[PDB]
Amino acid sequence: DTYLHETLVFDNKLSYIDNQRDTDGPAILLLPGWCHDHRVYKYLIQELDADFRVIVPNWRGHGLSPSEVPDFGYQEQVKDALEILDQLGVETFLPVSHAHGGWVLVELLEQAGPERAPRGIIMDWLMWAPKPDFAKSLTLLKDPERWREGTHGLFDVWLDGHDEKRVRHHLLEEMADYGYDCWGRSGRVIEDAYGRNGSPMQMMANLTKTRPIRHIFSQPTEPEYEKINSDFAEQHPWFSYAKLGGPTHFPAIDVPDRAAVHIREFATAIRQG
Ligand SMILES: Cc1cc(=O)c2ccccc2[nH]1
Repeated sequence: DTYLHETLVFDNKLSYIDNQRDTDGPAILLLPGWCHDHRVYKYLIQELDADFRVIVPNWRGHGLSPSEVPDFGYQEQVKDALEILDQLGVETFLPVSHAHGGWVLVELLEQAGPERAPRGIIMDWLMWAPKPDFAKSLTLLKDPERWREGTHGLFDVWLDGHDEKRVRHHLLEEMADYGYDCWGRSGRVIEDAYGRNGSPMQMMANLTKTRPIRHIFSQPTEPEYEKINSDFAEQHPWFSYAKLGGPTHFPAIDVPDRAAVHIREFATAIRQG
């Protein structure tokens, strides 16, 4: 893309998107999950490009040229993200995560605090502790013999029986270059994240400074999942959610206009005070 840069972050050379838009705050920080990169956000960036500064960091070993790197977790993702923001001179930002990029977002809210990071948006992030099928998927990702079997089972869950051309292209072309080094790590880090923090809902409730957070999601589609979101929102005045009714796990790809309007609402709320 026209906006892709590379910088040295501590020991590692990381790629990142920066449209270097000169405009009012806040900056929109789009956080990828595990074993994909800024390509997941190409449609969402087009929705936001004109009106906001947009930054998308890629994690260690992530990007157009994936590589083997030493083991790292979401704490390093957070430091890598802040170091890129410091280099760029960004003060105030609205972070937006996909799936297990949420662990990075919630820890980023904690470390950055509510003046720099007054709100956050989490997209399609499993709010409950792993149910058997997802727990099984993580087990296979960590298996050096069965990791691709793991990825195939997740792609099935993510597409949810849809022939969704753009999402299939992301999973089968834009993620094809990621290996056991990434997918194995993703299994290990996510399993440890739930084990250590209990759940995304526990981790958000545990913030020193609670702030406005919206969960926007298309799946899981079952009423039981909507109910845990409604029960959390009813108990926590700062928490909201919207079911986007997109076909796949990837609303940034399949309903980028819908994601964008939630992000614009939060950016507008920050600008008013
Ligand atoms: C791209 C992406 C989405 C996910 O939900 C996920 C789940 C487990 C491991 C890695 C992952 N990576």
